[PDB]
Amino acid sequence: ADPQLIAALYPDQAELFLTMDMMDKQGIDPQVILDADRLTVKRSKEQRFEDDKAFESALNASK
Amino acid sequence: ADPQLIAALYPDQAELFLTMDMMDKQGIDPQVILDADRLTVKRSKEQRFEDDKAFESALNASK
Amino acid sequence: ADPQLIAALYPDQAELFLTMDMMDKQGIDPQVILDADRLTVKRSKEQRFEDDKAFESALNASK
Amino acid sequence: LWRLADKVADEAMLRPHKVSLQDSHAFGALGKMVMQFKSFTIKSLNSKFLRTFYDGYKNNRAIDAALSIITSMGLAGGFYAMA
Amino acid sequence: AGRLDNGFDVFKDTITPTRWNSHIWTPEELEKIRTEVKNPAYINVVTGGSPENLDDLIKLANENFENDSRAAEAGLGAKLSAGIIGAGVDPLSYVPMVGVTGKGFKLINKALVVGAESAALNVASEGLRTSVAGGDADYAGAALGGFVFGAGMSAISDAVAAGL
Repeated sequence: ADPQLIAALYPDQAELFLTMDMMDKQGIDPQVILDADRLTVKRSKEQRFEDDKAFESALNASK
Repeated sequence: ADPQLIAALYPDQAELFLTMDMMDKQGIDPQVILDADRLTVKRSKEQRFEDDKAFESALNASK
Repeated sequence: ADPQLIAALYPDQAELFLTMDMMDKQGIDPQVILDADRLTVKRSKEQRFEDDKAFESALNASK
Repeated sequence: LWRLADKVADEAMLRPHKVSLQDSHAFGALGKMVMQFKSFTIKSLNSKFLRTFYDGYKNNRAIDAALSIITSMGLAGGFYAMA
Repeated sequence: AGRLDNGFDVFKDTITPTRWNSHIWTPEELEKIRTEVKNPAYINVVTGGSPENLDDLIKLANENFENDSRAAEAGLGAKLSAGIIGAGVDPLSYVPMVGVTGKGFKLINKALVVGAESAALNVASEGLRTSVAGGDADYAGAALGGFVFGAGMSAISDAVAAGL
């Protein structure tokens, strides 16, 4: 009914809203999202520093 | 009968209470949880420290 | 007939008593204990110091 | 005089490893106060936390620091009260 | 079945002198400790079985010091860096925190942070104006010790009030 408002009111669930949007608005199978979640998202924290720096670098180089 | 008080009086079995909630409140099969618990039996000592540091970072990054 | 006295009189067999207690009073299959003993105990001595320190640390942090 | 008092203080009041009420009976106001401080120290050493701490890490230095701080402040307060 | 003992010795039962307590170093041992031990305070702790010789004591001390330095960033200083008393932390139910030195302890409680400029008003203010080396670290240690002590004493006061 209204995506932007729901996204704004519940920022913590941005990943959930992204997943729902991917499965319904885009055409991707729920199963592939499921096993992508269940599988390799393991590297944690020590690479979260590099992940943060990569996000800010991607913003800096975006043009 | 009363989940909050039982959890409060026995905080040590928080994992057990969560497992029971997963099986009965949610639809999660006991077998998948059981297999995951069986596979995640390598504490690795260093893995525990990295778990601590990642958890604290997730804690103070949550907002 | 009497677990505590038998445990006290033969301390060296504490592992055997633990295994028997697991396989009869607890519900764990003898086969899983057998093949756990076959495969798992490979690392030795050099990390036995680390294991000793881990045991004393777990006692210190027990609460 | 000073050596007499100091050696007697050591041997009679502080050297023994065991404190008692009859022990505090003999001395005066300052003697009673310091022997009750010795008793307080022994009580604290037998407290569950401090016993567990010593069994886990030994480290008598840390306990000495704590008890010395407590003893310094308490003796200051006691002298204040007497005066 | 009583049998009053009347034979308690505090240094026999409560505090037994270990090998590494009561052992005054020889000059060679002193030099070995000075050169080979990062933080000498870690010589004071003897966890588990007593090391046989000073080389093992030194190695164990260095391993413990490295572990504690590695642990400080997720340690109690960092954990308490947010709200010792806003969160109702009870230091009474705590392990002796032997390795903890104030280090990761910069207490910024989220909430209680209202308007919050990043630029200081003057060149004065800015940081703690102490001119001694190692400041902001020994100050942090004093602050963490004081926060632990005060929160625990508040908890003690509440418990004694309930008991009364």
